[PDB]
Amino acid sequence: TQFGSTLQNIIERQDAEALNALLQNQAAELILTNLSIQDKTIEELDAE
Amino acid sequence: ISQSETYRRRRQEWEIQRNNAEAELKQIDAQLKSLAVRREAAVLQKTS
Repeated sequence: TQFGSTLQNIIERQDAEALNALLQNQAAELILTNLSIQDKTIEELDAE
Repeated sequence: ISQSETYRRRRQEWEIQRNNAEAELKQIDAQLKSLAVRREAAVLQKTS
């Protein structure tokens, strides 16, 4: 039963880590999109 | 001579006014361009 609860904690952590990895990966995707937006924002000011 | 000059002066006013309209036609066009850029940025926002 102790190996059991130990394994259970390992699994829950294994998944929690996968989640943080997923979230940081996603954050990068949004930053890149936002950079394209800022570039267009500058072009707009140049057009002004 | 006075009447001939009268016509020249009248024309000069028209010249200034067509030039005013002409300038507006270039500024407005530039405004359409900065608007087009803005629209593209707005599209990128849809993308994000």
